[PDB]
Amino acid sequence: PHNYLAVIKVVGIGGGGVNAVNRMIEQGLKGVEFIAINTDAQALLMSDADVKLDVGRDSTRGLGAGADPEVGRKAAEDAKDEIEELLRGADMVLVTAGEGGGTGTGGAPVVASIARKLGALTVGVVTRPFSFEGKRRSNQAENGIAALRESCDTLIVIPNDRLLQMGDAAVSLMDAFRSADEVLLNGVQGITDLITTPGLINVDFADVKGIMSGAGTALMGIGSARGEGRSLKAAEIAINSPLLEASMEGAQGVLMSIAGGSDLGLFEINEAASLVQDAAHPDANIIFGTVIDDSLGDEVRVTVIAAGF
Ligand SMILES: Nc1nc2c(ncn2[C@@H]2O[C@H](COP(=O)(O)OP(=O)(O)OP(=O)(O)O)[C@@H](O)[C@H]2O)c(=O)[nH]1
Repeated sequence: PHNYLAVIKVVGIGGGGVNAVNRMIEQGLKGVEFIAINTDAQALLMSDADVKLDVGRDSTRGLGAGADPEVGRKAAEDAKDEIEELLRGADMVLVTAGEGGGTGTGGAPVVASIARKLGALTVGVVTRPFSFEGKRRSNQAENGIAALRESCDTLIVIPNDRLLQMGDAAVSLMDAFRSADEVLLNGVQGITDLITTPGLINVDFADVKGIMSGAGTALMGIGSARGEGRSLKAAEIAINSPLLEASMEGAQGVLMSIAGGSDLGLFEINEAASLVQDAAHPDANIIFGTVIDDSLGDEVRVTVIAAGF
């Protein structure tokens, strides 16, 4: 095998998607070309993405979609040519969005469908809305997730409800949607940083493509720790993450990443790798990799993507 660089693109769509891509920029996600997409023209113009694109100006005059998914879709199908060339020749496209709105919910299945005809491995990373946003938002989101899982290879759904504790005690509204911005970041960063920033144990691109092709919907767990025993306290928190909905024991596909400085020893790596093979189904397919980040200092971060129940 000669050397090969995987070209990876991360497209946020809708306000929620673009706000999260903004958080990826600020925290320095790399190896990836960012792409913001919205109908709100005002919201696009402070996206810090390398590529922006408004959809169906005639349809909206640049106002949004008014919480109506079926026009959020039509705006994207009539930018299909602009999208298909923004993504020409990618090996992996990740679609981010908060689900429940109009453009994200409606547009995301279209982006993902385009990336999958282009032969790219297409992974969706989305949130379920908070319960306090009403039932119409929850119904519309559940219709977008159904639409999108049929246009993806893997769809990671994150329940915002379980961020609320697992967060702070006295959270605020602004804080809550900030938390959801970092979770989406943890979702795509958990995946891409295996390809683009491998550590001691490096997974190739085609191992990721193997477990994640046709995987259906998936969930995620995160955890972090410092000190001695850091690697398996973090891996413990990841297996028991509210975000994972205790779905670990019965998952047939699992992609795990452990992130740490170059100070990360083989022994730490091995105990965390063992604790997740133990907590997984015995017939489960597990692919696992180390990630190098000298900026976390003492902290170790574990991330678990579980698919196919
Ligand atoms: N991660 C993240 N999610 C958000 C944010 N704001 C809202 N959301 C979630 O995303 C869902 C809908 O996404 P929005 O961006 O608000 O709606 P949209 O996709 O832009 O569609 P429009 O309503 O037509 O603008 C909401 O129900 C929230 O649960 C945010 O700032 N960050």
